[PDB]
Amino acid sequence: QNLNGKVAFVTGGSRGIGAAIVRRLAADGADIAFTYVSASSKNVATALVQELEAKGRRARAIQADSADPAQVRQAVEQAIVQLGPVDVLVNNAGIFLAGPLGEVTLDDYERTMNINVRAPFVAIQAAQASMPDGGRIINIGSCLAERAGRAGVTLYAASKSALLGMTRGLARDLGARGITANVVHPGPIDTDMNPADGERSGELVAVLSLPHYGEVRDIAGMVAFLAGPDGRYVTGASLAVDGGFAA
Amino acid sequence: NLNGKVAFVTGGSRGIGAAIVRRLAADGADIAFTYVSASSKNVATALVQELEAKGRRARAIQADSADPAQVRQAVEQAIVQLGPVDVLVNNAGIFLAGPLGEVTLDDYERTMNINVRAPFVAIQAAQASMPDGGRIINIGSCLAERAGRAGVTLYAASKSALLGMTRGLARDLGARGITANVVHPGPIDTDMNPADGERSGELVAVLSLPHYGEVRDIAGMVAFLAGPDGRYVTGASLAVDGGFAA
Amino acid sequence: QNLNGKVAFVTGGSRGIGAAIVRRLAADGADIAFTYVSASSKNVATALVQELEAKGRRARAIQADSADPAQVRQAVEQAIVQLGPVDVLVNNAGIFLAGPLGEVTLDDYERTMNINVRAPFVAIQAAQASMPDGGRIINIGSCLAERAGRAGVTLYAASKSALLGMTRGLARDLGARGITANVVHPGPIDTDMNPADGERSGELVAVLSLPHYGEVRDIAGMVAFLAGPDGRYVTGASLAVDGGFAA
Amino acid sequence: QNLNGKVAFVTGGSRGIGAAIVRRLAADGADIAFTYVSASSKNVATALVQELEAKGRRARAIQADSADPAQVRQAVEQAIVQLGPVDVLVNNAGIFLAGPLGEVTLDDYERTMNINVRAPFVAIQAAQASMPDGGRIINIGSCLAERAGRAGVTLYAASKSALLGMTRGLARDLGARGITANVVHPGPIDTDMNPADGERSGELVAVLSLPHYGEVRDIAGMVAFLAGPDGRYVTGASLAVDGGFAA
Repeated sequence: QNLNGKVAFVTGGSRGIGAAIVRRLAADGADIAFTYVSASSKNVATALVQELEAKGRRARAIQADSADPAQVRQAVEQAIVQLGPVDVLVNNAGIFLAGPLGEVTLDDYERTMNINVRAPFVAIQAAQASMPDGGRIINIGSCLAERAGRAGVTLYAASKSALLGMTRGLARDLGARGITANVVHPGPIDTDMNPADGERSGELVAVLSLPHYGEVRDIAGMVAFLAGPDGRYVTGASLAVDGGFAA
Repeated sequence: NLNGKVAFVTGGSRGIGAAIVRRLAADGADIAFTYVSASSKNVATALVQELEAKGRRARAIQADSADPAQVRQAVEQAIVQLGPVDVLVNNAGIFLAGPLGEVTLDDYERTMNINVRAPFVAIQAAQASMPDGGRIINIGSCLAERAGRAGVTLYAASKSALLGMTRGLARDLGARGITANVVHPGPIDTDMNPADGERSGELVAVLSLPHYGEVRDIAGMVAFLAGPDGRYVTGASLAVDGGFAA
Repeated sequence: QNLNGKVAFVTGGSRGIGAAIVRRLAADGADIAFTYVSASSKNVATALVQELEAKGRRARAIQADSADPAQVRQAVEQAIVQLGPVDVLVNNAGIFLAGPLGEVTLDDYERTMNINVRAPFVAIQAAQASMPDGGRIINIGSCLAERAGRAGVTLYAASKSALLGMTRGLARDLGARGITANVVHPGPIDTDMNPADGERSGELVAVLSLPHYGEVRDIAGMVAFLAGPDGRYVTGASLAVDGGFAA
Repeated sequence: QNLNGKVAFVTGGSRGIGAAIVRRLAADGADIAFTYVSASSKNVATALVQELEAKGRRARAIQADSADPAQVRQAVEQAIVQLGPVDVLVNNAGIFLAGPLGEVTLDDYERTMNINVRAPFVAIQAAQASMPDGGRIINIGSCLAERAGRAGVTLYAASKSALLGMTRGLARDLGARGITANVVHPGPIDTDMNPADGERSGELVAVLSLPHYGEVRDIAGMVAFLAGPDGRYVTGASLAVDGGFAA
C-alpha cells in the first residue's frame, strides 16, 4: 500500500499511542520494529508481533529502556540488521512527571530529559546514517510544548519544547537527502495513563475547542499521513492534534 | 472517505484549486467550485464532466472573488443544488508584490478583498447550515509566518489575517464538531509560479528540501484535514513548505 | 531624555492607551502629533496639546476618522510639514467589534478592517518615505491575534493577526535604512472602555499568569522602549505585554 | 535608578553578553552577584567586581562550572547570604556546540544539555524559594531556538528551545507571587567568541533585516527593561533581539 516497501521503527510501541502507530503503519504495509521498556511489557509486545504476522506483516519486538542510551542505540542497530535501513522513525516514548515547582528533584529532571529528549536523539543518531532518501523522522511532542496553560508542568513542557528546535534543526540537516523531520503535538488523549473519565478531564475539556478527549487513532492517523506519499513535502513543522487547545 | 459529503472550493478551476477538487472528488465528495473570469468557462465545464464522469455530482459557478455578493450567492446556489456544505476550502487568492513605496490603494483593496473578505464571506454563508463535523480549510502562505524578503508586506498581512480568523473560527464552531485550519503552501510548481522561474534558484536555496513542491502536496494535506483522520485537528497552522520556516 | 529632537506620530492618541503613549513619548522629549477620531473628542485632544506645550514640547492634534484613508494620510502629511519628518510612528487606533459569528455583519467586517488594518498601512505609507534612518514603526496588536481562547472574537482576531505579517514585511522593507517595525500585543488593560471591574473581568483574570489586569503605563513603557536607543536592534518582533495570557 | 535596592544574579557574567548585563544592571543600581565557569576567568571577574565597587555598587564574583549543578546551586546560596535574596535572576551562561549531524557525540549532547538547560533550571530552583514578590527571571535563549535556518545547529537549537517551554511553565508556576519569567533571543551579536568580522559573518548578515551584527548592549538593554518597572506586566514571552532574523 502507501508504505509497502518501507521499514518503520517505533519506540514504545507496545501500548497506547505507540501501539496505535505500529498498527496503522503495519496496516499500510510497512514492516515495523518496536521497543518496550519494562519486562512486564514483553508478553504483550510478543502478542502484538504475532498479531501483525497473522495479517502478513513483518514485525519485531526489541526490549530497550528509554532511560538507557546504549539500549536505545543497540535496539535501532538490531532493527537495521533484521529488517534493513529504517525509512520511518517514530520517537514515541515519553514520560509525564508533573507537580509543584519546589518539589522537583534531580531524579525527576534526569529521567524526564533522558526519556523525552535524549532517547529520540539517540535513535535518530543511530538511524540517520543509513536512512534512505525520502525518509521520515516523526517526533511525538505535546500541546504543552507550545502552551503551558497551568502551573505544575514546567519540567515536562521544557522537555517537549526541546523537540521543536531539534526537529527544525533535523529538517535542515537531512533535507538535502529528501528526509523530513516533523513533530506531532497531542492534546489530551484517552489512554491508560490519561483516562478520559478522570476527575481532571472536565477541567481540560473546558479549555478545548472540541469538548472531548481525542483517541489514539488521531495521533496514529497524523503519523501515517507524515509517513506516506502525501507527507513528502512536509518538514520542519509542528502539527497539533490537540482539539483546539491552542486556538 | 468523503462519501455523502459536499465540498465547496473557491478558485477550483486551476492550479492548486483544481488539484484539491479532483482529490476531494476521488475520495467521494460532491463538489462545487468557483472560477473568476467567464473565459475560464471551458476549463471549468470540462472539469465538471471529469468529476461527473467518475460518479460525482459537480457544479462550476462563476464568481469574482472581489465581489462579496458573488461569493455568497455562489455558496447559496451550491447548498440548494448539492445540499449543505461539509467541506469549505478557501483556496482563491492573489499575490501582489513589489516595493513598499509603489503600493497603491487599489493594490490594498484587491489583496484584502480577495485574500480575506472572500474567505470570510464564504464562511459566513456556509456556516449556518454546515452539518456537525464539518471542515473549514483556509489556504494561506508560508509568507504569513515568515516574510523573509522585502516586497511582500501587503500579501503577508492579508495571509496572516487568516491565522487569527482560523483560530477564532475553531472556537466559534468547535461545539458543533466543526474544525477550522489553515494550510500554508511553500513554493509550488504551477503555471503562475513555474519551478523553472527567473528567481527560482534563490527561493530553492532557502528551502530545507531542494525543490519546489507540487499541487498534489497541497491537495493531500487538504484531503487529510477534510477526512476522518482530521477530526481532532482544529485551529492549527499546517505548513507544506519544504522546510521554508525551519 | 533619549527622544529629544525626534518627532512622533500617534493615531488615536487622545485617550486611553494612546494618551498614555503620547504622554510617555513627550516625557522622553519627543515633539508629538496625534490624531483623534471623533469630533466629539476635540476638546480633550486640544487639552492634551496644551498640556504638552506647557512642558516645552511642540504638539499637534489632528482630527481624522480611521475609516477614511484620505484623512489618515493627510493627518500624517500635515504633521510632516508642521513638525518635520516622523521618527516614531505608533499605530494605536483600533476598534473591538465582538459577537456571535452568525450575527457578524458586512458592515462589522468593513469597519474592523478599515480601522484595524488599512489605517495603519496608510499611515505607514505616508510616514515611511521621509522617515530618517533609525526610525521606529510600532503597531499595537492584541493577545487575541496569537490566541483567540474563546468564541466571539473571530473578526477582531483576524484584523489584529494581519498586523503580524504586515510588521514582519515592514521590517524587511525598511531594515536597510535602519528602521525597525514591531507589534505590541496588550493583554487585558484597565481603561474606561475596558474596565477591570466589568462583569467579564473575572473570566479573563482567571486565565492569566498574573492574576490582574494591566495598566496603560505598561503599554506605554513597552512602546517607549521600542522607540528609544535600547530598541535599535529589535525589529520584526511580536512582544506580548499580556500578564501571561499566552502561557 | 530603577533597580535601587534590588539584588541581581547573572550566570556567565564575566564576559561578552553577560558582562554587559552585569554592567547595565549595576548602572541601574542593583547589587550584583555573577558566576564565571573557567578558573582562567578569575582575574577578569575579580577586576569587574573592582570596577563595580569603585562606582558604589556591591558586587561578588563566584566560580561555578555550569556543568556541575552543585556549584550552580551553591553559588546562588552564597549570593543570598552575602547580598540578600535575589530579585533578578539572569541565566546567561551557555555553550554553542555546532557541526555536522553525523559528528555529534553523546558527550556533545550531555555537555550542551547540562549547561544550557539543567544549569538554568538549577539556578532557578535555588533562587525561587526566597525570591521576593515582583521578582524577575530572565533566560537567555537564541534566535536559533525559533528558527534553525541552516544545517549544523541541531543540538544547540534543541537545548535553547527547551527554554521556551521552561519559561512558559515558570510564568504559570510563579505568577501568583508577581514574579515574571521571560526569555530573550539574541541574533548575531559582536562578542569575542562570535566576531562580527569573522568568517561566515557575511552569510548571516545577508539574512538579517538590519544588515549588521548587534552589540552586547542591545541584549543588556532588553534585560534591563524586563528587570525594571516597565517589565512588570511582561511574563511568559519570547523577546527576539535578532536584527529581523526571524522577520
